Formats: sequence, C-alpha cells, structure tokens
Amino acid sequence: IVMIQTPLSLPVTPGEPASISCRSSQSLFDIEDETTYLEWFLQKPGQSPQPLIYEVSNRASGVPDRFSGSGSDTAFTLKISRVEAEDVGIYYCMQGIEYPFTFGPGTKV
Amino acid sequence: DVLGHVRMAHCNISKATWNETLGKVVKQLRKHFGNNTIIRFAQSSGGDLEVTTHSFNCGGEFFYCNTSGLFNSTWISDSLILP
Amino acid sequence: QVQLVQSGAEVKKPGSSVKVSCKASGYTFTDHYIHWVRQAPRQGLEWMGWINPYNGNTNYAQKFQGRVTLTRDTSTTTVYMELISLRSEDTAVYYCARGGEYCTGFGCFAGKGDNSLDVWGRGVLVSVS
Amino acid sequence: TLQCTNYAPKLRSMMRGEIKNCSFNMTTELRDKKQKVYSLFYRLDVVQ
Amino acid sequence: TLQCTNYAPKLRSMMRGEIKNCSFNMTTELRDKKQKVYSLFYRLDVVQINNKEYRLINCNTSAITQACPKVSFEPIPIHYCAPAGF
Ligand SMILES: *[C@@H]1O[C@H](CO)[C@@H](O[C@@H]2O[C@H](CO)[C@@H](O)[C@H](O)[C@H]2NC(C)=O)[C@H](O)[C@H]1NC(C)=O
Ligand SMILES: *[C@@H]1O[C@H](CO)[C@@H](O[C@@H]2O[C@H](CO)[C@@H](O)[C@H](O)[C@H]2NC(C)=O)[C@H](O)[C@H]1NC(C)=O
Ligand SMILES: *[C@@H]1O[C@H](CO)[C@@H](O)[C@H](O)[C@H]1NC(C)=O
Ligand SMILES: *[C@@H]1O[C@H](CO)[C@@H](O)[C@H](O)[C@H]1NC(C)=O
Ligand SMILES: *[C@@H]1O[C@H](CO)[C@@H](O)[C@H](O)[C@H]1NC(C)=O
Ligand SMILES: *[C@@H]1O[C@H](CO)[C@@H](O)[C@H](O)[C@H]1NC(C)=O
Ligand SMILES: *[C@@H]1O[C@H](CO)[C@@H](O)[C@H](O)[C@H]1NC(C)=O
Ligand SMILES: *[C@@H]1O[C@H](CO)[C@@H](O)[C@H](O)[C@H]1NC(C)=O
Ligand SMILES: *[C@@H]1O[C@H](CO)[C@@H](O)[C@H](O)[C@H]1NC(C)=O
Repeated sequence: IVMIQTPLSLPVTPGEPASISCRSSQSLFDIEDETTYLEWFLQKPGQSPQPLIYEVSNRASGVPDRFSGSGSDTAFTLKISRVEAEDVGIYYCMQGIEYPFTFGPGTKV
Repeated sequence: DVLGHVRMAHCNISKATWNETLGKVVKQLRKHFGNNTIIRFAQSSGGDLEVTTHSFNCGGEFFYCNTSGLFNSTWISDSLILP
Repeated sequence: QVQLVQSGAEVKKPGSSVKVSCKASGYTFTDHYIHWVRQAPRQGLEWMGWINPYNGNTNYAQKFQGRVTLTRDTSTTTVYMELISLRSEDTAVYYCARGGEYCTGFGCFAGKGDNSLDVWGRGVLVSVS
Repeated sequence: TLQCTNYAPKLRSMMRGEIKNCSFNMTTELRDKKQKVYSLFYRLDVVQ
Repeated sequence: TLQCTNYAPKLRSMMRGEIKNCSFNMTTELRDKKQKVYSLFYRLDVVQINNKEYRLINCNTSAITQACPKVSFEPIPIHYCAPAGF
C-alpha cells in the first residue's frame, strides 16, 4: 500500500492565501493514461468529503476558482488564493493510481 | 471530433436466447462426443485481433467484439453486452 | 441531480453483523463503480472496497477480505455492505461514494478500473459497544 | 511521424487513451507547402 | 507555387497579362536537387493564390498527365464494321 503524507496543517485567517502539501511514497503518474491520479477533497464539519480537484490541476465543477494546484513526481501542492468562511474543514489527497485508495492524514483549515 | 460524451461501441445479445442456443449446440455436439461428456466453451486463446474477437463490418465501421461473455461455460451431462 | 442517499444510525454488540445501504439516484446505476470508505471518529479516511454495480464483481482492501461483503440490487438501484465480526475498533462513519470515471455510457461491462471518488453520501454511523 | 496525446474529453470515462489526438504535417495541393493536421485515431491503429 | 509576372514584351500590345512568365522550383533527375525554371503560361491556365503567387488551374481538381509530344492529335478516318451476324 502507498502511504500518503499531508504536510502543512496550519491555522489561517480569513483573506489569507494558503498552501497544503501532499507527498507520496510512489509516483502517481500513469504512462499510458498520461495523467496523475490525485484527487483533492474538502470535508466541511458535519458533512461528507466533497471533491475539489480531480487530477492534480483539473478543478472540479462547482468549486470556487480560488482553489488550484500543481505538482508531479509524488510532490503536489493545493493552493487557495484567499481563504473564506466556506474553506473551513479538512483537506485530503487521494492515491487513485492503485488499489486500495489512500487519502493521507489530511490537513485542517 | 466527438460530440456529446464518448461511449464505447458494443453489441447486445439476449441472454436467454443465447443460453438456449448453446444448449442446442451442446446437445448436437454430445451426439458426436458422448452423452456423458462435459462440453466447455471458452474464449479464443490468442492471435491477431481479427481471430481473438468477433470481427464484422456494419454501418461502414469495422467492429472487433470480445465475445468472452458468450463462450465461458461448462455443460455437464436480461441481456448480455459485448464490448 | 446526482445523489447517493444514506440515512440513520446503528448500534451493535461485538460479533454482530450490520447491513449499511446506499441508494443511488440521478445517474445510470450500472455505469460507475460504488466504493465504500470508512472514517473512524477523529481520524482520516480509509478505503474499504469497490463493487461493480453491473456484474457484481468486487475488490476489497486486504484487511477487509473475509469480513466485508458487498451486494447490489439493480431494480432498486441500491448497494449494500454487510460487515461481520464487529469490534470496538470498527466504530466509524461508513460512506458510500460514486466513482468519478464512468465505465461506459451503457454500463460496467468493460474497463480497466476506477481512479477517483466523485459523489459522497452523508454516511451511516456504526458504533460497537 | 505523428505527435499524439490522449483525446482527454471533458468527462472522466475509463476509456482514456483509446482515442488519441495526433498532430502531423500532411501534404496539400501544392508540393511546396505542408498543412498541420490534428486528427483523432483509435489506439489500435497507431504504435509508439 | 508559381511566382508569375506579366510576359511584358518589348512592344505595347493590348494583350498584357495574357501570357505570364512564371518562376518555380521543379524537380530534376536527382531527388536531392531542384531546378529553378522560368516558363511561360497562358492566363487561362493559372489562377492567383493570394511577382504574384499562382497555381495551375487543375491543382485544385486533378493531376496533369503530359501528352506525348511524338503523338499527333490530327483526326484520321475511322471505319466501324459490323461483326459477323450483324
Ligand atoms: C488536439 O490537440 C490540440 C492541441 O492540444 C487541440 O487544439 C487546441 O484546442 C484548445 C481548445 O480549447 C484551444 O484552446 C487551443 O488553442 C488549441 N491549440 C491548437 C494548437 O490548436 C485540438 O482541439 C485537439 N483536438 C481535439 C479533437 O480535441
Ligand atoms: C444495449 O442495451 C443497453 C441497455 O442495457 C442500451 O442502453 C439504453 O439505451 C436506451 C436508448 O434506447 C436508453 O434510453 C437507456 O437509458 C440505455 N440504458 C443504459 C443503462 O445506458 C443500449 O442502447 C443497447 N444497444 C443496442 C445497440 O441495442
Ligand atoms: C434490438 O433492437 C430492437 C429494436 O426494437 C429490440 O426490439 C430488440 O429487442 C433488440 N435486441 C436485443 C438483443 O437487444
Ligand atoms: C441456461 O442457463 C442455466 C444457468 O444455470 C443452465 O443451467 C442451463 O443449462 C442453460 N440452458 C438451458 C437450456 O436452460
Ligand atoms: C444419447 O442419447 C440419445 C437420446 O435419444 C440416444 O438416442 C443415443 O443413443 C445416446 N447415445 C449414447 C452413446 O448413449
Ligand atoms: C475479453 O475480456 C476478458 C476479461 O477478463 C479479457 O481477459 C480478454 O483479454 C478480453 N479479450 C480481448 C480480445 O481483449
Ligand atoms: C511539422 O513540421 C514542423 C517543421 O516545419 C515541426 O517543427 C513540427 O514538429 C512538425 N509536426 C509534427 C507533428 O511532427
Ligand atoms: C524556390 O526555392 C527557394 C528556396 O530554395 C525559394 O527561396 C524561392 O522563392 C523558390 N522559388 C519560387 C518561384 O517559389
Ligand atoms: C476548386 O475546386 C472546387 C471544387 O472542388 C471548385 O468549386 C472551385 O471553383 C475550384 N477553384 C477554382 C478557382 O476554380
């Protein structure tokens, strides 16, 4: 099983930009598919986790444009242009390239 | 280009009709191979796609359908979809 | 819209068996894998397994093989998970999720496999005590 | 020589890579010019 | 692609532009070399692409087969004879 770390679990204030890291023990890049299978989620308190980003940088529909991200070769970053009240919760990064899927400890906002 | 969503080519074969068809084929094969023998159907073992799949042309397009869902059964004494 | 509907809560004694439902709506039931994910209290998410709603083929994480059984009802478009030999460490919210990739527009009769979880249900809390 | 990428439609579909979007320099009516063409090919019709 | 100018003979003749002097890079015996050729074409045999750039009228529709210069086009009498039984 591939272990997922989620560095930088830090408190933030409203209006501040933020960066959440994700690191994998194994590369997530599928040579035949030509894409990296890392899905970012936000779990709001009292709610189930919702998707944020489906493939490292490909933003999910309905997600504010403030959320973005990049990376490769196991090292990925989720960025938030400005943190608002609706960004509070726990962030996770999936390991979709192989079964079983792992999410990592996650970070809190 | 592709308009709308990408969808896989496929063939629909009624499951009950095929099951009856194979039962008839097995009965006729048993006439030659023995009333108490076991007749097993299996997918093609290998070679070019032309011979491992069901090749055909309809609509002007050339289709190669797996058929592994039609020949996978052992015969002892609602619909099926082929990719 | 696309929904997965779960409701209620259950309390079991150690060794009991519990069935957790997941009703699908708003999409073709048979064209996406349904995944189960466990979330223990104050802990992270753990993937449990996936059922193909068209064929009924399943795959389980190694720690759950022999303990978790998944089934389906294509007329009711509902997936059910059965957990046996419940232990105190199994207290968790059990979530079902719809895969982001569709298998084929006509059902999961072919494909390599899923790579993401698009729609999550509210989850069912299962406690052992 | 074709330079191909996956078709990559807007929606995720477990069929990624079955259709490739291939760029190539095709000939045209006049022999002194070439036309850049983007064509879709099935995976089974091309090799790397 | 042809690069054409008017033939422009020494004397003025109200037929300017009917014959064009077209420069082009034609092939030769060896595939690694090209030959610059200046040829005269009639106005009716070329169209403008947009020295001006021209193409032959047929490069849009068909390939040119050159008639053999040794074969005359002069009509000769042809007699049609019945087969036996007719
Ligand atoms: C094949 O790939 C090319 C290049 O990636 C695609 O052309 C691009 O299409 C996007 C559409 O949003 C444009 O924004 C880019 O400017 C285009 N770039 C070029 C160089 O053309 C092309 O559309 C793809 N073909 C198909 C069928 O998807
Ligand atoms: C093969 O069968 C599938 C169903 O098993 C057909 O898919 C249905 O097509 C109709 C259109 O006539 C849609 O309204 C349904 O929603 C489709 N069902 C699913 C589950 O996608 C498919 O069209 C059939 N194909 C052929 C060639 O008969
Ligand atoms: C094929 O399509 C026709 C269309 O009316 C339908 O009646 C028939 O049942 C279909 N056959 C199969 C095997 O799906
Ligand atoms: C039909 O399918 C059943 C599946 O159990 C099989 O036992 C039977 O032999 C098949 N054929 C007929 C004619 O029923
Ligand atoms: C097999 O069964 C058929 C049933 O009519 C019978 O006629 C035939 O003789 C049998 N063959 C053997 C070898 O038993
Ligand atoms: C048909 O599907 C089976 C599913 O296991 C696969 O093993 C087989 O290779 C497929 N056939 C072809 C020709 O790809
Ligand atoms: C087409 O030709 C140009 C040079 O004129 C080259 O740079 C380009 O990469 C070629 N395209 C492909 C797809 O090979
Ligand atoms: C012939 O080819 C050369 C390049 O080798 C080019 O500069 C010139 O313009 C061409 N001539 C014509 C008439 O196109
Ligand atoms: C080029 O060909 C098209 C038909 O293929 C014809 O309609 C058009 O007129 C042609 N161009 C010229 C300049 O005649």
